[PDB]
Amino acid sequence: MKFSRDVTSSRRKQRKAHFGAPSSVRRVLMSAPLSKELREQYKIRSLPVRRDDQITVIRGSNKGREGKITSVYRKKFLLLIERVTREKANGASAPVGIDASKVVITKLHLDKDRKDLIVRKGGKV
Amino acid sequence: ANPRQRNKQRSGKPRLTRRNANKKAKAKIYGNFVIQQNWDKHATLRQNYARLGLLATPNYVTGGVEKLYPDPTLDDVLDKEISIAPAKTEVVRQLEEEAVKKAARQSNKMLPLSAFEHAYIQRLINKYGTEDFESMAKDVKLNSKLFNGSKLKNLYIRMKA
Amino acid sequence: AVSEKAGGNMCRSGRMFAPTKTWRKWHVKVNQNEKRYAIASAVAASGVPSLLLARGHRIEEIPEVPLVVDDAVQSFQKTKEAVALLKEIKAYRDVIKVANSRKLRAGKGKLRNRRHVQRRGPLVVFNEDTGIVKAFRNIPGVEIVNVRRLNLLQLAPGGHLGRFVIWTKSAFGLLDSVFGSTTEVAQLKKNYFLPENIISNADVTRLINSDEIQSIVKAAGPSRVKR
Amino acid sequence: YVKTWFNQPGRKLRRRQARQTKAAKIAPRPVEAIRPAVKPPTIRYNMKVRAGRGFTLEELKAAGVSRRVASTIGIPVDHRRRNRSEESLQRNVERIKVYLAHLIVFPRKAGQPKKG
RNA sequence: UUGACCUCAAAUCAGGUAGGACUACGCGCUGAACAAUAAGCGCAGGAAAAGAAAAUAACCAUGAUUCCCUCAGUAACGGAGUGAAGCGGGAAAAGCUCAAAUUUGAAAUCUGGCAACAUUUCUUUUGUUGUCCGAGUUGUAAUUUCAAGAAGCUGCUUUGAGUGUAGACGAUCGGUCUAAGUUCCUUGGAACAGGACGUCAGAGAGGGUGAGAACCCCGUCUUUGGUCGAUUGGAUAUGCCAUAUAAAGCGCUUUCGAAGAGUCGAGUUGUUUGCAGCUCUAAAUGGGUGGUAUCAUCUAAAGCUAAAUAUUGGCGAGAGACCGAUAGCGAACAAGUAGAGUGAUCGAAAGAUGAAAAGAACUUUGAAAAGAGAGUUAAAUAGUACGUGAAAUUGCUGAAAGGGAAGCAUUGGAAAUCAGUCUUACCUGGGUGAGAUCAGUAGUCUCUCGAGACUAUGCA
RNA sequence: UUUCAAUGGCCCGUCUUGAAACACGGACCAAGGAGUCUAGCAUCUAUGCGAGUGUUUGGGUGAUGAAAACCCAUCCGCGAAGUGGGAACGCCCUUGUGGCGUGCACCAGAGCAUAGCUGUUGGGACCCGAAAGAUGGUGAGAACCAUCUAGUAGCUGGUUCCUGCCGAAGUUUCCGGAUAGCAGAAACUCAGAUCAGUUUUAUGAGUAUGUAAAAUGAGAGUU
RNA sequence: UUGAGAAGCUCAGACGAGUAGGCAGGCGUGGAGGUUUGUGACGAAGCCUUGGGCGUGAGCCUGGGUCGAACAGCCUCUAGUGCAGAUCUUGGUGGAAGUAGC
RNA sequence: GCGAAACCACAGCCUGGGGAACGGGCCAGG
RNA sequence: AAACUUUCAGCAACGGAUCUCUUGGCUCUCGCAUCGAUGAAGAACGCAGCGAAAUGCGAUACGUAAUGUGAAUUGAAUCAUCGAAUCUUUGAACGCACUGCGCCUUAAGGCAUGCCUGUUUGAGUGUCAU
Repeated sequence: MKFSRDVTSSRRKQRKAHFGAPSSVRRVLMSAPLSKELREQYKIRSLPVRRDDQITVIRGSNKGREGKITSVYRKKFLLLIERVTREKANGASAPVGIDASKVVITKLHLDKDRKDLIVRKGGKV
Repeated sequence: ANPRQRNKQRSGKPRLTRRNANKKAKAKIYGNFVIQQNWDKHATLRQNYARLGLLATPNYVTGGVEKLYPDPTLDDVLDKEISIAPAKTEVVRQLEEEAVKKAARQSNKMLPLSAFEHAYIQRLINKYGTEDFESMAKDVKLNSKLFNGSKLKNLYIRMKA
Repeated sequence: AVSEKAGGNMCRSGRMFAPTKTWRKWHVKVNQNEKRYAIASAVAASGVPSLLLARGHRIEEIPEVPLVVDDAVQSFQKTKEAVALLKEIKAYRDVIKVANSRKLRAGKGKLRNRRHVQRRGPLVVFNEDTGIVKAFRNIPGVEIVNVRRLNLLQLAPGGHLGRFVIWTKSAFGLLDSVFGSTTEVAQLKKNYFLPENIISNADVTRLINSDEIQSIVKAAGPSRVKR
Repeated sequence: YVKTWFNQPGRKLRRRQARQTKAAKIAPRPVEAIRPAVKPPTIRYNMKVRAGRGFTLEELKAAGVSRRVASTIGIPVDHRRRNRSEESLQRNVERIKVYLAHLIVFPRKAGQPKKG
């Protein structure tokens, strides 16, 4: 149970906060769990998704499909993956969006900021 | 509902949220350091005062007190003297020991005479003796400031120390 | 209440008949002696295993009612210690019942911060909180209360007598100071005596079928008679 | 016009926090001043003893506390009240003296110029 | 002629300030109908107002104001109705500043300019020191406010409007720190469902995610706290300065002790005792108000003042036995909007495809709108006229009945259609094997000798 | 279920008046739509305590949800200071007798608090239906707008599920009512007793009428 | 003889119109506390139906169809709780009528 | 070609009677 | 018969009830104190994305700087924080009319009214001194 009176358990206010969040908040809202190997190597359970991240789909119809994150569509809380698409009537392949919580990160797109973030969350690089 | 509140709802600008809502929270103690060290941040102010051996009120209490466990002639008032009172707890002993040790340290209440005060009283003593202060004050030439006998006596006393 | 500016009760976008007001009577007084009578009567009902079963508690494997545990329980720090104790005295069947009973509320209640409903588990009663409250509070259905401030909303949930209560040794020993007796005043309630009953032996079959009474009654007629 | 009391529990808590906020500011000293013991002014209640406003100047003089330092140590002064009987004088002088017997007054720093 | 002073001026002189808006809650001046109300007008703040007795009382007396409870629906007014207050119980408590007496051995006082020196929520803010001018003797400081007090005398107790440094304790603001399944089987478009085996819980609040997720995600608990930014509170400790030849409290008196006027009050008119106009107009142990029907109490015509209290507005926050799109704000969306009126003003209707647009490519008819073949979807009985899709009403098809009170009720026929009711078991005999709750049987476990559960071995 | 045959069968709601009739309302369907909340007073019932009773103005307290629950210091409100006869005993074959009589009627406190019900008085007060009037504005005497204001209809219209049980009066008397009376609830006592839209016996008075005490039926009287 | 929801079981007799009015027992709706170790994507709720059943009735249970995410029984609490009418309110749709007419 | 509105409890052949219109709605007939 | 009329059923229309939903309302409670001549509230006109009958912004026109977060929108940002800059014409609205018409000084600086303190320049048959 929550005890702080600074956090609201109102469904009206929690839904309003999630569906009216700015893009800075939406960055943390779309986080994905790291794979077991990365979990024990980076000492981090989950990370926000970023472009060029190598992920595996865990749930849904596209379960098992691997690929890089081609674009993080924050306005819809969706991830776009390479070659994970759907055929249209005219033959053009329409990309399929997968929720960030339904994928697992198997390889991180490490940069200077991500390494500092890793050691910030108690993580050995 | 109000047009001002509708205006800020329709805006794309975030609200000026402030998070100050935490009841059951009791004010932290500043002021006395001994009290702060021995204070219990959970217990109420009555429970803390009683534990520290202090009085939260020198008067009656206007309700029932909490019971947690089942407990098992004008001459002789204006002239009597009460020899303080025992310190029940250790916290009160620290307060009492600190008070007396500071009073002893800041106890120099004797003022030494200055250059002018020394010369002023010296001229009066070397002419009108030592034990007669009334004649010293009644002098007009040497006692130009017209100090009375009490002030000249104090100038003498401060000169000695 | 509705807004005062809101709004004929039949016309669309009109004013409701007899608009609701805030100064309705929301709180209702009860004599303090009546509250104490109900709380005493609800503690007594918690000592009857049959009333516990009829209130939905799965106490069929509990070793004894009333169930009193040691005071080392008062200093449990981890929920693992709390669950292990509940499994040793076989009181975890009630917790399993509460966990399996979690459903979505039926109706508009779940639109109003009442999403889920479930059952009531054991009520742990303690003397002093040195860890017991935080070790048991995350267990579903378990409520923890101090023996000095017993709540009739917890001792008779729903108005139904016979809640399953686990006491610590210190809480049980202090029950005689909280309530007292019929002849000795309560120590923690000034001028309070336990209520007396208008019947001495409530087993009325014992009185009716006693040698004192059955030796003077006339010879009983038949049961359902022949036509 | 109806005055509701839905804020009755809220006012109880708000006043409790004011008591704790006051005690946080003044750590070791009581949150109330010592009040005298007086008699209500009517034949219906004159046998009761209740709390007064402050101690009279004749009460303070007898107990040894000057009116200029009485307020500094938490002793209220009532210039209006007077002692018409020797009983009221003795009842409240003893109240002051018992108060002074239980009082720890912490010393203050004083400026002592180097010269005379 | 010049100068001092006064008066009237002027200046795009320098430096300031006022207006307007919002008014839920303040306080005023008003003011109808029916209430000391609405409306009108004026003025504020985070509270306002009130406030340290020209107050009560008749007691063993109380002791500024405000608010709550009670007094009390009482006294009183006038039967109805209007309707207090003293006491009492609580919340909070804090007291003071002037006018009126010569600093007269010394205008001791203050604004401004200029020049330096600091200081900052701050290059934006605040001062300090020096000098000159001005204000001011038609009175600026110190001193005094009746609770007293002044002046002397007296021997006891006292003392910073200073500026640094360090640490601690607080408050505020912004970063940072965070436990555990997405394992197996089944259904499904999707697992967040069901079943199995687990895990974490100071975290089983809530929300998100393709269906009911503590363990997928954000969070939640720890946190009534660790760790860093920066701001500032009151203190503590310790330096450096301290204009003390000074300033206070308490003793004493062969010495003094000022106290608010077109105001109180009296008469007469209104409003409501108050207030106001008008005519007149005071006093010094006087004056006010009470109990006497002399006593008691107070000390007006000058001023300030936190807290307890109020709060439909504003800046935020948490809730709910509330409403659930004809409801709840007029407004869940475009909402004081579209629209209506010369204008004052008035003022709506209107929410939902799907998990994903995958929003129907392509072929074909038509001038087009569209249609038809197809195609997507788990579903198009979800195609944007989009969740579900009631009734009234309409069209087509099928069947039946027809000539006017009609529908309807009762009883059956015909036609159409529907419902459930089944023989199957029981008893008995033998044969064949089987096994235990049977052993002229051996062990274990849990309860209270024997009671359940099993494990071997034999099948009389 | 549709239809047929035989038999029967008017359109509801309101108002009216003797019931009517008549006049009102009703094109159809969906949704909405009318005795509510609160403050007093009285009654009854339940519950707690009981010469007492009432925690919630307030204080304490509540470590996890803290508007709850729990505890109560000083006040205060209200309150207070001869017979008959139920039941029981002992005798009498039983009736009946004898001793002992509560409550009440004839000749040693009972209250306070809460809840529910019912009635009633106020608040918009079951809903709806006529214009007031006043205040403040707009436009050009009059008009128009917005608030007081839920200012109103002695009345008009409407007022939402079922079954069961009881069941009137529809009028004497004074005079909008006090009544009475009719119909129920409660508190009783009472067959070793009474009651009656009834008939009698005979004589009293004038076949009728009345009388006290027989027949028939019913247990009755009450407050 | 088991027939003690003593609030149960059982035996007997009589009676049955009903306005105003009075008094009991029930049915249904929104929300709340408790409970059914309750129902639900292997299909909740709603809706449709000449399917079946239960109750004197208010009503309730169920088959099939449709549908797509929640919902109910019991004990208690609560109330903005039940419609055919109000020349009722809002919305939808009829006959008049393809008429009067342009 | 375009296109209303009022109105609408519901049906609708007459002679007699149904007492309160009875009538259109009942009864007896054509 | 057929038509029409009527009834029933199926399908198709019409309609938008019911159910379920809900970034909304309503109600209660809690903390806080902050508009303006340094130009407010309000109005108008522009800007760029747009669907505006919405939002943001002001010619530096979805804002620029700074502190961040760290890779999008659909040193990035239609992001957060926020102490620096900018903020059109109006409006208490202020040079006069209400965009014209002006004045003075150096396109810029300015140029409202009342009042308070001071400064400076004057006048007076004001009173006095020489």
